[PDB]
Amino acid sequence: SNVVLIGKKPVMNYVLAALTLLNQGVSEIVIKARGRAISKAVDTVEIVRNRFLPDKIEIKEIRVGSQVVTSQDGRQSRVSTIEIAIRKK
Amino acid sequence: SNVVLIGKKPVMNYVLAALTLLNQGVSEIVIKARGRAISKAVDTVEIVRNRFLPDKIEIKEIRVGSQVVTSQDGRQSRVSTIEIAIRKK
Repeated sequence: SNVVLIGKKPVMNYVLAALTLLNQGVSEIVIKARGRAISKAVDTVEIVRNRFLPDKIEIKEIRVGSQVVTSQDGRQSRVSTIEIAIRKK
Repeated sequence: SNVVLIGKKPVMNYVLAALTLLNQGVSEIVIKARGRAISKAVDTVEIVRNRFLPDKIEIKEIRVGSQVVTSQDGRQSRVSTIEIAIRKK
């Protein structure tokens, strides 16, 4: 895969999922998140490139967007999204 | 100035601050935010470029980072940051 979707789980979960990938051959991953989890998506990247692989990781690209979603009622609503692709420097 | 710092105020405040700038000669602004407000910084940009100036605005650049801050105790702590620069297409 190589995609880490930020969910409702505590940050450490994702920085671990993230490190596991990298420190395992994978040279590039993509942190994806939407809604309020967007905050956590950046937190995940900073923690990764900061207290775990400082100087060995670079942000290759960052995309922000909106995605229409269908709620339980069947009603449409949109949420913001972020995509942070990073790779071993 | 041309910088819109996302604070604790409701989104509309910032999308208005943002539109006011643009729809007023300013062709490029920078949405800055840190911490949990990062979510709202994207929400602000999407709402702006979506239900207000669709097709007339483009993301010129997005930077994510960390910033060490000094708390009340005088203790140091860092928070994630985001910088979304956008300009009239």
